[PDB]
Amino acid sequence: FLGFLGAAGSTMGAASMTLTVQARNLLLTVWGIKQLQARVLAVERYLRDQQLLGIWGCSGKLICCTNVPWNSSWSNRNLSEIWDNMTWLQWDKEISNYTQIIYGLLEESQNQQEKNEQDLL
Amino acid sequence: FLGFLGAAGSTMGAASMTLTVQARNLLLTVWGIKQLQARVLAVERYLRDQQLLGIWGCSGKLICCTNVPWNSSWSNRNLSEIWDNMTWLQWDKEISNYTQIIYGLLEESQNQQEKNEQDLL
Amino acid sequence: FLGFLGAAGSTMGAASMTLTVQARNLLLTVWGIKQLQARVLAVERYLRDQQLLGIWGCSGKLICCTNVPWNSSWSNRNLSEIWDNMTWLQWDKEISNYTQIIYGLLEESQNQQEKNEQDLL
Amino acid sequence: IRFANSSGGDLEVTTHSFNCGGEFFYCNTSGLFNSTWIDSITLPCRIKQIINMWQRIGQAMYAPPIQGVIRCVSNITGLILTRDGSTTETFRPGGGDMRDNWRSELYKYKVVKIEPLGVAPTRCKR
Amino acid sequence: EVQLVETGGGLVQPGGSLKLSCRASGYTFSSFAMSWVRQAPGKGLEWVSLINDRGGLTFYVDSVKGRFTISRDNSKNTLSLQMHSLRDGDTAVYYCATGGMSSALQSSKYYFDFWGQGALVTVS
Amino acid sequence: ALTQPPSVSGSPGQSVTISCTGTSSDIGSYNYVSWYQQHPGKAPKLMIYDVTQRPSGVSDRFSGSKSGNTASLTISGLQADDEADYYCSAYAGRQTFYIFGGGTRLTVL
Amino acid sequence: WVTVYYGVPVWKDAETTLFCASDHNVWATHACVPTDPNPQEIHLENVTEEFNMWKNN
Amino acid sequence: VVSTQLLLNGSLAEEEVMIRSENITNNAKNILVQFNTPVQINCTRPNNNTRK
Ligand SMILES: *[C@@H]1O[C@H](CO)[C@@H](O[C@@H]2O[C@H](CO)[C@@H](O[C@@H]3O[C@H](CO)[C@@H](O)[C@H](O[C@H]4O[C@H](CO)[C@@H](O)[C@H](O)[C@@H]4O)[C@@H]3O)[C@H](O)[C@H]2NC(C)=O)[C@H](O)[C@H]1NC(C)=O
Ligand SMILES: *[C@@H]1O[C@H](CO)[C@@H](O[C@@H]2O[C@H](CO)[C@@H](O)[C@H](O)[C@H]2NC(C)=O)[C@H](O)[C@H]1NC(C)=O
Ligand SMILES: *[C@@H]1O[C@H](CO)[C@@H](O[C@@H]2O[C@H](CO)[C@@H](O)[C@H](O)[C@H]2NC(C)=O)[C@H](O)[C@H]1NC(C)=O
Ligand SMILES: *[C@@H]1O[C@H](CO)[C@@H](O)[C@H](O)[C@H]1NC(C)=O
Ligand SMILES: *[C@@H]1O[C@H](CO)[C@@H](O)[C@H](O)[C@H]1NC(C)=O
Ligand SMILES: *[C@@H]1O[C@H](CO)[C@@H](O)[C@H](O)[C@H]1NC(C)=O
Ligand SMILES: *[C@@H]1O[C@H](CO)[C@@H](O)[C@H](O)[C@H]1NC(C)=O
Ligand SMILES: *[C@@H]1O[C@H](CO)[C@@H](O)[C@H](O)[C@H]1NC(C)=O
Ligand SMILES: *[C@@H]1O[C@H](CO)[C@@H](O)[C@H](O)[C@H]1NC(C)=O
Ligand SMILES: *[C@@H]1O[C@H](CO)[C@@H](O)[C@H](O)[C@H]1NC(C)=O
Ligand SMILES: *[C@@H]1O[C@H](CO)[C@@H](O)[C@H](O)[C@H]1NC(C)=O
Ligand SMILES: *[C@@H]1O[C@H](CO)[C@@H](O)[C@H](O)[C@H]1NC(C)=O
Ligand SMILES: *[C@@H]1O[C@H](CO)[C@@H](O)[C@H](O)[C@H]1NC(C)=O
Ligand SMILES: *[C@@H]1O[C@H](CO)[C@@H](O)[C@H](O)[C@H]1NC(C)=O
Ligand SMILES: *[C@@H]1O[C@H](CO)[C@@H](O)[C@H](O)[C@H]1NC(C)=O
Ligand SMILES: *[C@@H]1O[C@H](CO)[C@@H](O)[C@H](O)[C@H]1NC(C)=O
Ligand SMILES: *[C@@H]1O[C@H](CO)[C@@H](O)[C@H](O)[C@H]1NC(C)=O
Ligand SMILES: *[C@@H]1O[C@H](CO)[C@@H](O)[C@H](O)[C@H]1NC(C)=O
Ligand SMILES: *[C@@H]1O[C@H](CO)[C@@H](O)[C@H](O)[C@H]1NC(C)=O
Ligand SMILES: *[C@@H]1O[C@H](CO)[C@@H](O)[C@H](O)[C@H]1NC(C)=O
Ligand SMILES: *[C@@H]1O[C@H](CO)[C@@H](O)[C@H](O)[C@H]1NC(C)=O
Ligand SMILES: *[C@@H]1O[C@H](CO)[C@@H](O)[C@H](O)[C@H]1NC(C)=O
Ligand SMILES: *[C@@H]1O[C@H](CO)[C@@H](O)[C@H](O)[C@H]1NC(C)=O
Ligand SMILES: *[C@@H]1O[C@H](CO)[C@@H](O)[C@H](O)[C@H]1NC(C)=O
Repeated sequence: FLGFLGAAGSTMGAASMTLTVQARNLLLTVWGIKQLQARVLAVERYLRDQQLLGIWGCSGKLICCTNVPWNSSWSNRNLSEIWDNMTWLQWDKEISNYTQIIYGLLEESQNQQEKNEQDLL
Repeated sequence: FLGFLGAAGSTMGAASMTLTVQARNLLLTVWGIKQLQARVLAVERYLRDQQLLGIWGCSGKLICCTNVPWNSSWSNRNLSEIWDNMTWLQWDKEISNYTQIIYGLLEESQNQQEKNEQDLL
Repeated sequence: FLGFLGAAGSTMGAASMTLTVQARNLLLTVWGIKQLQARVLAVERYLRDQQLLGIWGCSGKLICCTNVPWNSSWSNRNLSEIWDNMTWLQWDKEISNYTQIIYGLLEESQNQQEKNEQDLL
Repeated sequence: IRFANSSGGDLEVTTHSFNCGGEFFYCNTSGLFNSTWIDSITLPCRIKQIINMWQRIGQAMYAPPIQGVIRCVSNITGLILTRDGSTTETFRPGGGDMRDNWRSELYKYKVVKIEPLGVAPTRCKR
Repeated sequence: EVQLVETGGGLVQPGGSLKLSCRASGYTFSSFAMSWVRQAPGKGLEWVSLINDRGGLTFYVDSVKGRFTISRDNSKNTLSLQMHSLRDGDTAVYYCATGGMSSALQSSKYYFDFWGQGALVTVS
Repeated sequence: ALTQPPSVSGSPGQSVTISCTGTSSDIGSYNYVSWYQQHPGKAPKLMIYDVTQRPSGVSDRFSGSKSGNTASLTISGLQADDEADYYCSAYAGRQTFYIFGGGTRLTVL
Repeated sequence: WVTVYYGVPVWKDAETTLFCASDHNVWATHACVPTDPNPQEIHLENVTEEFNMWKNN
Repeated sequence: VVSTQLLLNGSLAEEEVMIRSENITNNAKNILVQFNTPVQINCTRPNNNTRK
């Protein structure tokens, strides 16, 4: 099919089947330095995302189902519109202002789950 | 609450609730090189710890319960003192000389568990 | 016992007990640049392998049992020869031409499994 | 406790050197360190254009002259003293090793390495 | 000296519901796991439910598993137990007790250290 | 659950023994067998916990042990104040957390 | 019994490279990291630490 | 700030003048004295120099 970002204009539920396509594309002394800075940055950006998924309990997954409830105040829409009509770019704009809240909640539910699982052992 | 290392003087069981606070803080050509060396080092140090947790079977976790028994010879104390009286800094000094032994044992119990789990499939 | 690559001439089933031995060994401005390029490369190579294991659903493991069937066309041998007679170097040469096929199949079975596990929740 | 002026050494040590307004001054501090125990005090100063920085030999610089009149106002925040010496002690201005001018600001800071892994007994089993 | 004081109604019809509660004092409430134990009018003791010190984990005896809810609020030093459906067979004195489990980083208990006096609940 | 329904008795100053019989995948394998003392009309008091240990405030007249799949509570210098029902309980693993035996009435003669 | 923790608030003395930051200079010109206008400082309760200004790298 | 003998434009001690030394009894060591108040010093080159 299409490669990197070929799914960009597809709906959210049509996309998200191509997650491996994008994931794999994230990987004279002055020129050497500029090239290294570009490469170090690519690595640090990659690792920040992996660290964050680890914190949320989603390590090793591309699709991670969590236990945080969705707030209707973040986006008051039914799954049918979000997944069958909207694209990911549109969605990202729609909930941009709630991203930090959501991330904070994901971190917190994982801390509680992780401790509960210790108490059960 | 307090941020990075704010829990340093707290007891071990009061601390260890802030593990995400510290985990997130681990992330002219001559100046460029010095800065890159500092950044490459931060990445390599981070990855060595992640590799080691992976080897021990603790990948993706901040709290990992293992199957290695505690030796009374490493520290002959009851959980009440270790977790409610001591700080992490004091503890680290107390068992510094056994760290390599413990790490070796963790590696070994994981190799055995990992093989047993293959035989069960 | 023997350290890094000491198992290289051992049979495949005699080896593969030493996986942690090899895994741990993967970790004037011009000299600084050459050294950094060597170090950045070691990191990028390491991460490409870790990303790939993540894609296949083998994150955090040294031995990962998957659900892809073995094709007799890749190597028509019985486990007794592969594991008790052959070395890993010989094996790698024997199936070199099928490596990309196998990798593609592993990626695909993981995508299907990962989605099925979402539908079950 | 007595104060005395500097001991012999080269100009960069025996005087109070500073760079202000773009020019390098070498001031005579004997009027400040001349007392037993404990208007204004005027210290004469010399000026140089050829400067040998730090304690290096081989790299000299020429300070361009600065047009116009130079006036500088600054805060003395501390001293570097050396003890000359059991019934009396004499203190003299010293220094010349620039590291001591930073040691005086960085004294409050320490750099530590974070070591995030650790183990402890808990009552649980995998 | 510590206290556990059970409160709540003592009489319901079968098919209804009842909320019991237990106020604690004299100790750090949040440091202990807590349970409810029944004393049938003519029998002995029966364990019914257990809640973790932080309220995260709840355990029930199978006989009430789909009917009773155990909850904890560490800011008010209270437990609560919400009974539903109710059968004549659930008549008992319900005791509030401190203990039952553990907190992982502390020595285990697996026993009950402090007891309240018990609320009497009758299902008619 | 656990068993010991009959009464137990003796005169002041005589020792008495209260048994508590369970099974292997219960009282046998888990060394968490507490004992409780209940005077009628009152909530029960903890007398013994784990196996042999007693809470502060409990006299040394109360001690105990276990063997095989049976536990026991021993009362030494029996007092009139010991006339209470005694119960044994045990941690019975996960899923089934606790079980109790019926109580035994201790009669002082 | 061994439980592994990661993110433990423990540190050791160390010597590393620090970088310069700042809000036609001889020193810090553009070759300097812009500063955080609201830098953080965290008081550490109950921490005693040994300092030695004469051995400070 | 680069200077000798007198330290200029540094920080001040919070309460009292402090004396710090590697070894206060070693005459071969320097003594650093930090004031808790600044002393104002006014320096000048009172000459209208021209430049060419
Ligand atoms: C201790 O701290 C004080 C406080 O900052 C410091 O004094 C300052 O020194 C600078 C430089 O000597 C002074 O700035 C000059 O002010 C005059 C006033 O008209 C200007 O004409 C000067 O401009 C020239 O230099 C500029 C440099 O970039 C050029 O861009 C410009 O075109 C001119 O060439 C210059 O601005 C400053 O005013 C004083 N501050 C006070 C309050 O007097 C003092 O030097 C410090 N002590 C030491 C030893 O460093
Ligand atoms: C620093 O200033 C003092 C004060 O003027 C100078 O001291 C004079 O030195 C000559 C040298 O023999 C003496 O005869 C004078 O009596 C000194 N004056 C006083 C008041 O004692 C001093 O020499 C200057 N230092 C330098 C290096 O020039
Ligand atoms: C000498 O020290 C004084 C005292 O700290 C400095 O004056 C202060 O400068 C700050 C700068 O924001 C002001 O907020 C204070 O109100 C000032 N204090 C007084 C009493 O005015 C003074 O600037 C320093 N001199 C030099 C040259 O740095
Ligand atoms: C573009 O929009 C049309 C509108 O119906 C849709 O059918 C088509 O599939 C969209 N393109 C992609 C890649 O989905
Ligand atoms: C939803 O957001 C509102 C504020 O926007 C908040 O009060 C509410 O508790 C949130 N609900 C959930 C389920 O988090
Ligand atoms: C809800 O779903 C219906 C179709 O089932 C759709 O027409 C409607 O626009 C949706 N509402 C929103 C705003 O998601
Ligand atoms: C949503 O998908 C349905 C599918 O038929 C389509 O008819 C509708 O116009 C779409 N709405 C938007 C806003 O794209
Ligand atoms: C996010 O902030 C911008 C700021 O202008 C605002 O326009 C936008 O509507 C906000 N989005 C939401 C979903 O509130
Ligand atoms: C510092 O020690 C005191 C001693 O009781 C303790 O109460 C306090 O909580 C400790 N500080 C922290 C951060 O725990
Ligand atoms: C404890 O350490 C001793 C030596 O220090 C060793 O002989 C013993 O086997 C160890 N016990 C366990 C449980 O590993
Ligand atoms: C054991 O725990 C008791 C309190 O339960 C404590 O007083 C004692 O010091 C502890 N022993 C050690 C050395 O941990
Ligand atoms: C341990 O914690 C208890 C809690 O009250 C305290 O009383 C005791 O002094 C502490 N011991 C140490 C060594 O800090
Ligand atoms: C660790 O080694 C040092 C070396 O001096 C020794 O002093 C210390 O007591 C040792 N620690 C333990 C726990 O044995
Ligand atoms: C080398 O081959 C011989 C042949 O039998 C075998 O016995 C020996 O174990 C092999 N070496 C290793 C390291 O396995
Ligand atoms: C095995 O490979 C052949 C072609 O080499 C292919 O047609 C067949 O479907 C493969 N079998 C499996 C189980 O993948
Ligand atoms: C199959 O196994 C037998 C021994 O069980 C062995 O002799 C034979 O060579 C094997 N065939 C192949 C090609 O793996
Ligand atoms: C395979 O292993 C058996 C074990 O005895 C040995 O006899 C045989 O010669 C080996 N074959 C090869 C090709 O190494
Ligand atoms: C792989 O390709 C090379 C190319 O020369 C060929 O010789 C070799 O036999 C191939 N291997 C297999 C297993 O087909
Ligand atoms: C120090 O003061 C004495 C006073 O006689 C003077 O001779 C000497 O040259 C002065 N030294 C300096 C460096 O000013
Ligand atoms: C030092 O003090 C004496 C005391 O009268 C004075 O005469 C002499 O001129 C002073 N020296 C300097 C350099 O001011
Ligand atoms: C500084 O304080 C320490 C505290 O132990 C003391 O030992 C040291 O001698 C003091 N420094 C001086 C110069 O006296
Ligand atoms: C400090 O200086 C005195 C001077 O004799 C010397 O004896 C002493 O050992 C020095 N202190 C240290 C710690 O070296
Ligand atoms: C220093 O004091 C003298 C006294 O006559 C005065 O003339 C001179 O201008 C002053 N210098 C400065 C820098 O103010
Ligand atoms: C220095 O000479 C310039 C020439 O224009 C004049 O403007 C300035 O005022 C003079 N400065 C003094 C202090 O005389």
